Amino acid sequence: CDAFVGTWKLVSSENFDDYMKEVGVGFATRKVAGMAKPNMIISVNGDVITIKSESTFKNTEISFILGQEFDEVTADDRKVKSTITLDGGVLVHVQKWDGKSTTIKRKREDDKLVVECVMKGVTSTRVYERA
Ligand SMILES: Cc1c(Cl)cccc1OCc1cc(=O)n2nc(-c3ccccc3)nc2[nH]1
Repeated sequence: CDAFVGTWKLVSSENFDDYMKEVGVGFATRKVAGMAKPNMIISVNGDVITIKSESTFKNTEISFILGQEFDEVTADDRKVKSTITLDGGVLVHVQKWDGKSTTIKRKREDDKLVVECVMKGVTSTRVYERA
């Protein structure tokens, strides 16, 4: 995961409100979450990867081993079963809850870390650069 490790700042967002709607996030949480622009930190220690926020909305921190399911409480307070794998150089994060599923892909492209959040047919793209 070397090219992912670091501190990343949000530079652009498209369709994130629509993504959150499709996920089922309520109005007030969408408004506050949509404004929040924390930097996102990826660190690695051995086989354990950590993804952490620093948010004005809600701080989060997940630690995991690739391929191994874990419990995650998302920023919008869903309790999900998550699995994150590294597929062709892309981190692929699947969240399962209440019979539903969403996938978040994170990939390096040029000097960007591009996050693609997909819920059914809705995709949001959020672009980060090194802080
Ligand atoms: C905030 C939120 C709500 Cl309320 C609801 C559903 C999904 C959400 O976030 C999903 C989501 C949005 C986003 O901007 N990022 N940025 C990263 C990222 C960027 C660089 C390095 C590591 C991780 N991961 C995500 N995941």
